Amino acid sequence: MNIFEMLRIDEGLRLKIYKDTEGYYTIGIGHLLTKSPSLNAAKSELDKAIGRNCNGVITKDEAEKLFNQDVDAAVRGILRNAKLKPVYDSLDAVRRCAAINQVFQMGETGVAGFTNSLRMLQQKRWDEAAVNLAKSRWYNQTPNRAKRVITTFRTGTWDAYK
Ligand SMILES: N#CCNc1ccccc1
Repeated sequence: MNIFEMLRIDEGLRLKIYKDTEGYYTIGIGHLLTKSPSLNAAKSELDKAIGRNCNGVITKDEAEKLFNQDVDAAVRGILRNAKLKPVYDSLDAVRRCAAINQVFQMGETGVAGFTNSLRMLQQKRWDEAAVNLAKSRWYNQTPNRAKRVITTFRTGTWDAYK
């Protein structure tokens, strides 16, 4: 297991434009296209991202290319964030994957506001952090995925990803 395999499990792979859990146009391995309700706007974003006229469909290679860009950008963002970086750097590699996963799903701003969870994680108070992480819209809206990510934070193992 690694961050790519983990997010591939949590996000799936779809080659045609679909709506994510929040109802937003998305493609590939959880690549958000736009929050606009206009499918044409999503198609425009897709074509811009891939560099050709896709008419709403991409290849597996293209999906994987976006995925690599998205994972890379998620990490680089964490490292640029004054609140997230010290916590991320305090973690072991497995828990770092859980951090990347959450930012990939939620975006960096939302996570940066998890002030109490962040403090507990930096303190390595793992059970307490796990309890705090679940007191969230995140957990309530996507509980099965959040449970996997939280178990990863709690244990520093890949047990939740079989
Ligand atoms: N809070 C929380 C868990 N997620 C996270 C995300 C980025 C850095 C450190 C932790």
